Amino acid sequence: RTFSYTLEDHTKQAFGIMNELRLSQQLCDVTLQVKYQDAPAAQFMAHKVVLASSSPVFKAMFTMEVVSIEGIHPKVMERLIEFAYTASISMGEKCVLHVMNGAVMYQIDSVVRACSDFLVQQL
Amino acid sequence: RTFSYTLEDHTKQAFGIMNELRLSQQLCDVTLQVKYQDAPAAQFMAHKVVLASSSPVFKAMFTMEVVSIEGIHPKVMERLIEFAYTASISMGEKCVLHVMNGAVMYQIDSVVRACSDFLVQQL
Ligand SMILES: *[C@H]1C(C#N)=C(O)[C@@H](C)[C@@H]2CCc3c(OC)nc(C)nc3[C@@]12C
Ligand SMILES: *[C@H]1C(C#N)=C(O)[C@@H](C)[C@@H]2CCc3c(OC)nc(C)nc3[C@@]12C
Repeated sequence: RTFSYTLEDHTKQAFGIMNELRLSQQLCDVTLQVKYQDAPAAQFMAHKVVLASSSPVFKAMFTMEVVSIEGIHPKVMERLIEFAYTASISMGEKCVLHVMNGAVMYQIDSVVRACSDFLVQQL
Repeated sequence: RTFSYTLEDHTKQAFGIMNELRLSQQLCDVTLQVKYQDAPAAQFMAHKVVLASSSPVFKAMFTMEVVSIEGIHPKVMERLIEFAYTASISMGEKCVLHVMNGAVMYQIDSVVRACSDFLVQQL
């Protein structure tokens, strides 16, 4: 006989700690330098493996590093990184399209679908 | 108004990819060198942030690095790393105690409790 065990919300709890570590800027191996039209420059520290596990684009990119990012608004990038680390994303009704464009850019299909589904309803 | 969205099994899916990356030995930043009485030496590559998010002991340790580990059987370490990356652990009925001792050593309380609860029933 063999004993087997599964903790249901382990992944959720471990992501909570992973998110904590990102805010404390601990164990981070990538710094995203985001520049975009008009908007001020911004830096976001993260863990390559966490981003990679949420975005095929990020996974391709990585398989301390400073990465220059263009063509995406810093606040959009912020919301997508937050999604990677928390499984949740929120945005103002009037910017749903902008977030979708970032999501499409980094192939985060669930966010893409969600924004699309919402925008279809808005007409 | 603000749009908000949550993907339920995102963390589970992202851990699946994180587990994939570990097996492919990609993005890894720690190599655990495990030596124990009689048993042959073993190496385990992992991501510091993933272990850290499952074990307070690992979190303390980290906040490519080779780490020497003693006092724990390699197959026990293997099962705990697998738990960190999959939320699931299995062991032969006759070794539940050994896994518990590793779990206690690395303060993975859910595994500890599970093994304890099972061993209490076994008497
Ligand atoms: C619109 C908005 C609202 N309300 C948000 O929730 C964030 C996510 C948006 C960031 C991107 C953006 C851009 O990018 C070009 N332009 C405008 C006019 N507004 C937004 C935000 C602030
Ligand atoms: C016992 C066992 C079974 N059946 C397992 O499932 C694994 C996890 C054990 C690893 C540790 C261990 C030790 O460690 C000192 N000693 C013995 C005799 N057996 C085990 C395993 C193989």
